[PDB]
Parts: sequence; C-alpha cells; structure tokens
Amino acid sequence: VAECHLEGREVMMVTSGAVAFGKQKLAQELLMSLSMRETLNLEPRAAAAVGQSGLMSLYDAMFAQYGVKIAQVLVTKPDFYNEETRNNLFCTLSELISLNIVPIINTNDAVSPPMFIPIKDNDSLSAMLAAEVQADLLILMSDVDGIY
Amino acid sequence: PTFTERSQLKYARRLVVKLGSAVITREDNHGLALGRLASIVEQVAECHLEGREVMMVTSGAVAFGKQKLAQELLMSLSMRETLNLEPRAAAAVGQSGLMSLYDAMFAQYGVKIAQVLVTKPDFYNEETRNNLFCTLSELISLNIVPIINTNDAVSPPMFIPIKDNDSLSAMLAAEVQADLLILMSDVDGIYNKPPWEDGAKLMHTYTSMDSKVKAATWALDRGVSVVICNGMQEKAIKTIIGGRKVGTFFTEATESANAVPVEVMAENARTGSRQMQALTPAQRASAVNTLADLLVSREKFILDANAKDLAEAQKSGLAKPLLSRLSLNPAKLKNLSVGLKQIAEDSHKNVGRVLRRTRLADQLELKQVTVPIGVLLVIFESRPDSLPQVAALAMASANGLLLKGGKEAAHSNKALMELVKEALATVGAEHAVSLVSTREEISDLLSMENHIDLIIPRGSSDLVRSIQQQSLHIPVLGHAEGVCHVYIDRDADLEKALRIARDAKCDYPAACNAMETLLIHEDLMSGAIFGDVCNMLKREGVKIYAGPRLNQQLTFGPPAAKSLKHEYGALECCIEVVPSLDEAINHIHTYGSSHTDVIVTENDAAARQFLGSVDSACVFHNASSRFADGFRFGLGAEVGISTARIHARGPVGVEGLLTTKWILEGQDHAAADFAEGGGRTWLHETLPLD
Amino acid sequence: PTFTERSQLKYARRLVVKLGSAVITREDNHGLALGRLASIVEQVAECHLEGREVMMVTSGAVAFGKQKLAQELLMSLSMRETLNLEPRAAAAVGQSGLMSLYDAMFAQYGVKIAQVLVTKPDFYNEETRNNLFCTLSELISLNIVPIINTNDAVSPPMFIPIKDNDSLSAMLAAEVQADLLILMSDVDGIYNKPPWEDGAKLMHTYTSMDSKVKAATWALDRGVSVVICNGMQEKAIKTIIGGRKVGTFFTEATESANAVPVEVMAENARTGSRQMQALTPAQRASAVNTLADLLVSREKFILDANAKDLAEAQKSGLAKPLLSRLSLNPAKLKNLSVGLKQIAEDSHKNVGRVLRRTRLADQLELKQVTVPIGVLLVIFESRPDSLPQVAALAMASANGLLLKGGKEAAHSNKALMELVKEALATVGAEHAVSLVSTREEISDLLSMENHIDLIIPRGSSDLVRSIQQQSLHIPVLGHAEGVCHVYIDRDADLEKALRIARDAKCDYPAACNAMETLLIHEDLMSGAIFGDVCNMLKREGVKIYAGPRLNQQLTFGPPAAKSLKHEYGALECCIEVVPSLDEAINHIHTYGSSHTDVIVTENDAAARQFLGSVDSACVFHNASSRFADGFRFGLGAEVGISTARIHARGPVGVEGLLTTKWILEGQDHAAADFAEGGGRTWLHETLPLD
Repeated sequence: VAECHLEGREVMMVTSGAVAFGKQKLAQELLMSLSMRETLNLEPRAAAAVGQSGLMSLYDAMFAQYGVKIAQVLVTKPDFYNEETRNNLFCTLSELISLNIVPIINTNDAVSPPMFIPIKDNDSLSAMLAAEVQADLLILMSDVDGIY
Repeated sequence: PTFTERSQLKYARRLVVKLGSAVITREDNHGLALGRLASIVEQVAECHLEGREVMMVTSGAVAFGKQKLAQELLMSLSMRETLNLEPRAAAAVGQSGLMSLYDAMFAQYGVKIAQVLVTKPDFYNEETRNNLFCTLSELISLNIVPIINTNDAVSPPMFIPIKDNDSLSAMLAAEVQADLLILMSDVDGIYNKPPWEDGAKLMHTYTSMDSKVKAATWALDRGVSVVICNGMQEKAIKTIIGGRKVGTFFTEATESANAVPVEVMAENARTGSRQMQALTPAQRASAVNTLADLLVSREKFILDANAKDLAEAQKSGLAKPLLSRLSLNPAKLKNLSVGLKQIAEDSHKNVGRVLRRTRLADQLELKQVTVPIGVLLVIFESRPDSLPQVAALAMASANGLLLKGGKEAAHSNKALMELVKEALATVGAEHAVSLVSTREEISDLLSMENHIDLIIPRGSSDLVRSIQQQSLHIPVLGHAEGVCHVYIDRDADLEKALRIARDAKCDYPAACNAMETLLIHEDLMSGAIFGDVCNMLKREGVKIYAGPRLNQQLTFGPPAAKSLKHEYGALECCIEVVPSLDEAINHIHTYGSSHTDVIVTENDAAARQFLGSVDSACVFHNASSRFADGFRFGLGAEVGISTARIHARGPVGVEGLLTTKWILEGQDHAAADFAEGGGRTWLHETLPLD
Repeated sequence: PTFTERSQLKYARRLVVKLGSAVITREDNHGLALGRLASIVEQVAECHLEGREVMMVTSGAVAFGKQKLAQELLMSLSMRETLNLEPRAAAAVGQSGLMSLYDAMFAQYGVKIAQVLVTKPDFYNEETRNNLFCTLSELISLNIVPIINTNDAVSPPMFIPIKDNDSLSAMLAAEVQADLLILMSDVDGIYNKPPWEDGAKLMHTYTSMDSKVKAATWALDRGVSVVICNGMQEKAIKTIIGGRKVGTFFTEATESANAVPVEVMAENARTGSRQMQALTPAQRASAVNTLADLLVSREKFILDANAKDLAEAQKSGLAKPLLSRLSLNPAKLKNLSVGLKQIAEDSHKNVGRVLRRTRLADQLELKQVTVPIGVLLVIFESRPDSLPQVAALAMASANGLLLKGGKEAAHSNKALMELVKEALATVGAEHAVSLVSTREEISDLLSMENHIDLIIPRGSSDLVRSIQQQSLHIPVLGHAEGVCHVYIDRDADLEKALRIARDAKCDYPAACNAMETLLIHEDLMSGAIFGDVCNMLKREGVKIYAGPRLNQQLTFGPPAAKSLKHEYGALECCIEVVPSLDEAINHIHTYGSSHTDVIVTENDAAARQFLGSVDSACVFHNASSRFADGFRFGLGAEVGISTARIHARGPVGVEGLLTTKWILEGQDHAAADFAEGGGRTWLHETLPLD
C-alpha cells in the first residue's frame, strides 16, 4: 500500500480483526492476574477496545517507516442514516484523501458493535464506502483463494 | 462525598484524570509538550502500579491534528505557489497520533491501554450506557488503563448536558463512582476575581472556566470529590494525592468542621483592637483585674480542663519537655495570679505616651505618640502557662492577639480562652483575643497579609527555627540561637570565673541564653585554672569539648569539638582559649550569634574596650549569661528575645509591642505657604513634652 | 574561552549536553524517568530547531540494562524457586532500549538521531580519531543529532585519561571546538564544603564530583566554557541559554572584570564601621566637614564627571525623570554643601545616648545605649544628588554603607565615591563606604545574609516595588504606595478646603505623599462646594474621576474611577463622598495604605475622634499631605518613608538608623545568687540618666 500510494493513487484501508487481537491481549492480561494458588490447578467490547488501540499503534509505526501518515475514522450503524452525518463523513474522507493521508476505517466495536445495503460487518461497510467515494477498484483480501 | 479533608486523599482508590487541550500542546504550536505528557504519564503509571485504578480522559486531539494537517498541507503545494483545516479531519489525525504516543509512553512501564470513543447520543440509550459502563468496569478490573474521548472524527459533540471533554469527565467519574476527580487545566486553580485585577486570590477550598466550575459542582453532589490543579506544574498528581496543598479542593465541610475558621477572627480582633484602643484609663487595667479574680475563682474548671487533658496526653508519652511542662496546678495559677496582678498596675501609660513636641510655626504643633501594633500572632508549644501570661501583655498593649499551640493541652487552651474572651466580654465589649488552634496550617495564617502584623514564636528553639525557615513577607521576632559566650582576661580572678561559669551553665541548661562556650587568655593555661574549671564541670558532669588552639595545647586533653558554632542545650560546653582579646572579639563576631555575651576581668581598660566593641544583643561584666529574662532586668514581663537589629534588642518588654504615630494640629497652613511668598517661617522649637 | 558572562550564552552556536546516569533512571529503579528524559529531549529539539548544533552524550545504559535483566531473570525461575548481572550484558540491553526510546521521542519532533559508540583505544590511533571527528562533523552539518556513548557492551572503559562518560564529554567538546558544555548532574551545582555542613554555599561562578571538577577545568583551558546544572530541575537548558543564573559557571573573568567584586567590601566597610565607631566626638562631624570643603573645592572634577556623563546620557533619551534629574550644577552643590554642613553639627550625639538607667542590686547598674546598625544598603536611581546626601547620614550614623544605582550618571557616581572614600581616608583610617554599581545582580547582594542589615530603596516608587516583590530574608524599609487621603466634615469651611486640596495636589504631584483621593460629607454636596473644587481642578487641569456614592449622586458628573486603591502620580485625583465619618474611617482603613492622611474641620469632637481612630503613618489637621519630608517636620534629613508598623513611622530621621544595646556592670553577682539562699534583693530603682 505504501508503494501504491507513493505512486499517486489514493488508497483507503478498511481493517477488521480488532476483536481477535484484543482477545489475545485480554487472555494474556487475565492469565497474568490470578492468585498464585489458582495457577496451580472476554466480552467482545473490551477486547475490541484493546485491539483497536494496539492495532492502530502498529499500523502507525509500520507506515511512518515510509514517511506516510495515517488517521483512523470510526463509524457505526446509525452514522449511515443521518444524511447530514453521512455527508459530513464523506466530506471528511475526501478532505483527508486529498492531503496524501491514508485513512483507516473500522466500525466502533468498542461501544456499539454493529454485529448486533444493511451494514452488518466490515465487508458491507467496505462496499458502501467504496461505492460512495466512487472508487475505481475494491479489493477484498479474504483468506480463501477466490471463489469456487 | 467520602472525602472532606485534603489529607484523606492518600486512600483514594479510583481516580479519573482529565487533560485539558492546553496541557498537551505547546504554545507556538510546533509539536507536543512531551515534558508535561511524559510527567503525567509517569505519575499515572506509578499511581497505577500501586493498586489504584486510574482512567484518563484526554482532550486536545484537535490541536495535534491541526498541527499535522498544517504540515502535510504546506508540504503539498506546487513549487511556484511556495514562492509567494476542517475540525473533523484534524480530529482524526490527532486521535491516531496521540494514541500511538500514549501507547509507547505507557508500554515503557509495562502497562497497557485501550481507547474508548463515545459520543453525545451514546448517553441516552440506557442499554448503551449500561453496556459502556460494564465495558469500562471489565477493563479497569484487568489492570488496563482506558482512555476516553469524544468521537470528534465523525460527530463532534461541540455542535448533565455533555458539551466538551469536561462535562463528559464529570458524568463518567460520577457513574463509575470514582473517589477523586482531577481537572488538570492550565490555570493555577480558581480565583475570586479574574487574575488581571486586585483581589485575585487563589481559593484553596471551594465551599458550597465557568464550564469547569459548573461541572465540578454537579459532580460534587454525587459523592465525587474534585480537585482542580495547574497542569503546567511539576509533580502535580503525586503531590495532590500526597496530601499537600495544591489547587482548589471542592468540598462541603464548612458546616461540618467549624464556623470560626480564620479570616474574620483576625478582623474581628482587629476591630476589637479599635474598640479596645478606647479602654486606656484603668480600663485595660481592669481587664487584667477582671481576669485576675477569674483565674482565682475558676480553678476547678481549669484544673479539670487540664487534668483530663494532661491525663489523655500522659499515655502518649511523646518526649520529656511536653510530658514535663504540660500539667497544671493551683500552685501555678497562684504564680500566674501574682504576675498579671503586677502587670495590672505597671501598664497604666503604655499607649498614648508623647515622644516629641516641636512647633514648626504658630498654631502648628506636631507631636508623635504611641499606638498599638494591631493583630499579633504568637506561636507556642503545649504550655498552658504562657498563654494567659503573654496575653496579659496583649490586654496591657491594647492590641489584637492570636494564638496557636498544638493538639496537646487543647482542653486547657479552650478553657483558658473562654476565661479571657469572657473578661473582654465583661469589659471590652468585644473579644479582641481569639485562640485558633487545631491545625491552622501555620503557613496559611502566615501567608495572610495586612491582617496580622508580627510573629512571635514561643514554643522552643525548635519551633522558632521552623518559623525562620518558613517565615516570609511578614515581620518576625524571637531568638533563633542562644549561642552565648564568656571571656576571662589574663588578669581575671579565678574563683569568680569559676562560680560564673558554674552559675551561667548549671542553672537551667534548657534556656536559650544558657552559655554554650567559654574562652580564656592563653597565658592563663599556666595558672592552673584549666583544671579548676574542668574540676567544676565534673562536679556537675559537664561534657567538655575542645577547640584547635586548645587541642594542640593539651596532650591528654578532653575530646574534640565538631563546630564552634554548635549548640547543645544540655550539660555540654566547649572551651576554646585565645591570647588576643582582639581574636576573642573576632571569635564572637565570627562564631557567636550576637545573642548574649559577657566579660569577667580585673583590668578596666580591657573591660571598657570589650563591652563597647562587641555587638551582642546585651553585654555584661562580672555576671552570668542567665540574666536575659526581662523580669530580672527590672523591665517587666518580656515576650521573647531578639536576635535581629531592628526595633528590638534582647528582652522585648512592653515597649517592643507598641509603635509610634505623628499628629499635627494646624490652623490654616499649607506646604507652598512655607515658601517666601507666604509669611511662614520654620521655628522647629522643641517644646518640653508633658 | 569565547564567553565570559552568563549573558553571552544566547549566542552559543555548538552545544554538547551530557546526561548523568542519575538523571535518566528513577531512584526506586522501576523504569525510566520519562519526565526528565522528555523534558531534556524537548529542550534539545527546540534548541536544535533554532539553528544550533547539539550533540548529546548519554550515560546510564548500565542502570537501564540492570533493570531489564532483573525483570527477565525473575521471570525465568521455576515455579518452585519462586515460593521461597554482569555489567556487559546489562550494558547491551540498556543501550538498545535507550536508543529506541530516544528515537521515538525525537521523531516526535521531525528530528533524526544516530548513535556513535567509541572506546578507550579509539582515542589513540590518530587516524581513527580524525576519522571519528570527520564523521561527527559530517553528521552535525546535516541537521542530525548524534548520540555518543562508550561501548560498554564489549569493552567498558571503567576497567586526558578517558575513565567515564564525563572525561569523554570534555575531550569531545574540546575537539569539536564547541562553545558551551553542559553537565546535567543530579546535584544543584558546586558547593565550597559538602552539602551536609555549614558553609555549604552554592558557587554561582567557579573562578580559576571531583571527576566532574577535574574534567571541567581541563576542558575550560581549550576555549570550551562549561556549565554544571541540576538535571532534576525543570526547564534547565532553556533557562541556562536564556542567560538566567542557574548552576555553576566556569570562567576566567576574575582578572578581566574587577577586583572589588562583592563580599569583602561588605566586611571591609563592616570593619570600617568597627573603626568608624571609634570616631564619635566631633570626628565624624569632621568627616562630613572634610567632605564639606571637598565638595566646594572639586567642582570642576565633579561637574565634568557629570557633564560628559550627562552628555553621553542625553542622546539616549530614556524617559523624562532620568533625563530631567541627572544633570548637575555648582548651584546644586551649593545646595548640597549647605545641607551636610547642617548635618555636621546636628549629629553630635547620635550614637552613645543612654536610654535606661536602672539598678538591680548594689554595684549592679545596667543600662541601654545606642549602637550603629552596621552595613546598610540603599538603592537609588540615576540621581547623583541624593548619594552624597544620604551618605551624610551614614557618616553621621557611624554605620557601614553600600550604594547601587544604575549605568546612568555612573561617572559622577565614581567621582562622588572617590570624594567620600577620600574623606574617610583622611579621617576614618578606612573607607566604610563603597559604591558597587554596574549590575551587581541586585538579588545577589540581597541574597547575602549577616553581611548587610537593611535595605532602603531610593530611586522611585517603581524601584521600591521591585524590592518589595524581590526582598526576602532581610529587613526592608521604604514606602511602597503613597495613597494619601483627605476629608472634609459637614461643618468645614470651604475656602480652606479649597486651598488645602490645591496645595496638597498642585505642589509636586510626582511625590509619594501627594494626595490621590479626596472625601467630603454627603450633606455638603448641597453646599456648592463640589463645583468649587472641580473649579479649582480645571484651574490646574486635574483629571477627576468619581466613585460609586458620587457617580449615582451626580447626573452629568465626571467620568468613572477604575479602583479606589489606584494611584496616578500626575494631575489626577478621584473624589468620593460619604456621609458617615465612620464610613470615612472604614474607607481609609479599607483602601488607604495608611501612608498619610489628614482632616480639615471646624468641629473638634470630630477632629479628636478622627485623628485618634485612624491609623495612618501620620495624621494632620488643617494642613496638607505635602509635609511628609522630615526636613519640614523639623526632624532632620530623613532617608525615606515607612509604610510598615515596626521600628519606623513615616519620616525615618537619624534615629531610624540606630539601634540599642544593653550593658551591665556587676561586681560578683550571679543568677542563682538572686534566690533566697544568696543575699540578693531586686531593687529595680530607675535612676535618672545623665
């Protein structure tokens, strides 16, 4: 992405997987808080918060290794019904992209996970976004080889 | 509110820290203030590696974002344009960068963080509010510092009603039911009037920026106790929780603690002075007389007052002097009754005595007369005896008096206070005397100006030095070191010098004016006197040190002396020996604190030159250093001893508590009238004062 | 050394900062002190984003490594062992972690860093040394902050000779030929004796820890100028380069600047006092007399001294008062010659006057006599006239005197100083008078204790307030605000009150005792007086404000007043009007600074009660507030005006410059002798002093 953005294009990442990272960190900081006796014999929201913070820090370091700068924009389900809010969000995204800054969008899992076009994950959000910003190409880097 | 006093904060279990947008970013807007951020993060990391539960509410993402956007915009113009910031985008950039910085700074301490971003609508859906608080609790209970901030990126709430990152802090710290809420703004606290005026005093306690005050009040009514400090002050959090006085403390105590706190009692007594000033002829003489019979008529009340107070203090057993000089007996009162009955008659013309009478022109006769000082402040130990004794001067000097001792002998103090305020209520129409003990935060009273006039430490040399190290911006009295000295001349009879050193040291070594050194002519070492003195010492068991010109002089000798300017207070006294009187002169001026010196000699030429040349507070001749008591001077009941060189030399009697004032009674005279155009000649005829 | 004065540091081009291992790590050894590290890195980043060239020499990799190794060792024991550090490895770990932290903190400012690790042998191969310095220069010239440290990992040099991270700093900063070298240790600077003693004074300048001193000396001889400060002090670098006095400055100036610097001149004059104390009978009277003819015999030298000095100052044109009251004329000297010739005769018995004569027992006759204060310090503006005038009191008060004005009128000051020190050299055998002007760092002299006694600001109300805001730990004299007041009673004749307000204000509005308010009875507003006063004002063009009870009272009226406690100093004077004399009383006590007040009235009952109740420094009756001059009091040449309530009330004449002392001439008396066992009775017979 850094080299496809140091070439003139305008990338805009939509990261998922804050919850998994948070679950790892919470497992560690829980196992490291039992009494010595118990050793001898994970709500999604908290994990989401921890994972989001740690992941943004990692992204920031990795990108600043290339001179690029990033910024995180956290949206929710209701923020796509207030038309004034939707327009403000897209004006913000455009103003950011036009300054050679890679935004990073993710659903505000910390206080209102949308899991509980209808936005239901970090995929429908990607489709809606890339349709509104009127991007050219939309890449879905899943874990499967494609479609069978 | 579970906390009321600023000393109960060491037990604060759940904190909530807020960082105003003026603490984070610098002024010239060229980056962060890593100094203040790292100081605050170090303080939080160590207040969280100690068991507490902190939860920061950071503001100032917008300022940081504006900086970053200014840079990344200026770095995107065409080279030609060079040669001649919506809040949302800046908020996003700043939030990301700031979280990264926090994460690095905290991970430098093993701690972990997590960011929770809330909005305005997320505080109306009760299910959402409950989920948020369950999340916050589950996070705090895992030893993870959350960091809350409004989601400025997509819905800044700027456009209890949450309107900023302050009302949010209040609402949060009220819902999590934290103990302490710290608002680290950029101002020093809270003033009564804006800082650019007169009267811009700092309120160290808010008794029950307008946004901060509003939120602080709302949050106080839910049990939370808030403290507002200056973020740009070093070691802010660790000294607030440390208990020391910093910033403004919001609390409720006013009805709980007392209604006689500090200030009016100064002005009340001050006005009482103005009143008591009108009680000169035999009136204040009666004021001590009405207290005379009172003390002889209320033994039972004051004895039991001290008895149970002596009783509850004896079990403590702090140290000898308090445990020895805190009791009370009707015997002492008879000693107290006889003194003030003499202080009754002697003070007939303290105030209102004429000093100068000079006529400048016809019907132009100025003069200069005595006036009381006003609101004193005498500071003493747990000794209920001096309190009604030195007050006998106050009611003899028509001047307002305050008092402060300690927690010990309290019950006797309150009783003795109702004794005297009564007498003033009997005659005086007003109590210009107010005991305000019980941790008045001695500096607090000391920091006051134009209310009190003079400080007089009474307790002991330990208490007086605490003042000298603390006292500032206010006149001070009272001895600090009683490093007396003696001298023996090469023609001085020994047996006198023996009993003198005997009397000077073996009378009351606890006194300030007790001698703590002694000198002799060097030629006298061959006069067998050295043994005779050390003989007298062992007769009383006096630990003797020695000085350089003595150490080399004697072979076996006594042990060495640490520093000639040292003091003992017990049966110890160095001995130095020097040939030259001039060296002896230089010795005192270089080591002696000019407190009290003496000579003993049989050559008057040395006497006359010794006395006149030395500059002690008082010199003597064939006498002890145990006369600095004022009473023995035939002067009267002093109130202390002066080391300074202004207004007071040694025994501060009654005159040391007065002050002068000029009046002038003209008829039609003016200043330019004195010029040759006006028929005004300057007579300056000093007429005899009546 | 290209720099000598601590104000020449703003132009330091190449710095070298060193960070002792006690600045980086905390005390309890539980992580870094991110507070101090981030403060130092912020200061360096902003002193390097300003054009300078910094180059840090960090120490303390070993301590950080020891912490990390303790952790990673305690976290590697078997669970059973839990239930009941070679320098090299710690150095490696600490170096890596510390470089990472530095890199993050600096990249927060856009700056870039690079680490250069040297050893002991790398300073002997001359080709290696030259390559190293070429590398350092090539790095610095690219706006990159290098960070040098000894390669502790594989060859710690602990086991000019490089022996630590200090000698390395000296060698480096000498080879790169830097300008300033900062050693940020953990101590406050350099003391003469170790801090746990008496005499542990901080040397603010080292005139040409033992390792630091050794390296600092060696580095000073190569042009480098070193400064040693306390790393644990906030904003250390930015205030050193800022020029302010912090830490110890190593320099060479002593022979360059002067040989009469500060301290001895105090004690020299102090000893001169001891000498001049022996010049009472017509001697110090001659001392002013030998200066009397001197001033009438050296006009040419002093006129040209001031003439060219007036001349070189006129082109500057700072402001009116200096530009107006700096010139000198033989006319002024004739005015100067007549004053001190009167000061000659009047001071015949200032020192040595008996105050008390009381006999306690047979051949036991104490007394109390006058004594000079000692080493004064009077602070004044560019006014060569007062200097030989107030000094005429010093030589009349047998007390040591210092002086400090400014750079203006300097040549006249030095000349006037050689005038007087001569007179003392003629009679006095010693000059107990020393002018030490030219930026004595007023606080420096003020910070001194037991050398000087009293401060007397002379310049103007601006100068005196600078003292009051600065002055501490030392007695102070001198007025601060001359907020005078007047009052008119409801039975007071108008035309008198007219000329009084006329005279009080239109004589010299620049005076401190010039009235800056005026009150009238409310009933008198219907007596046509209000116009008559404002009529008189416009006759002189006096800008009039008004107060609350006046503002509402009049409809058209004059403009409003900012604050009743304000002062003008020019032709401006508020007017308030109040019915109650008691309110008028309360008005002064609440607003007036008790400096100088007056009444004008035809009802004596009001007069008697007004005067006695008010507590100004001096009150009057049918007269102006323009009498506070001492000379007009028929008292003598005063030296100022006292706002305080101790030792001095209004015009400090000659008595205000003396002090008392007790002597006692016994024969064989002792303290315990007074007890009933010894035949000693207390007579206390006050005998008439001769």
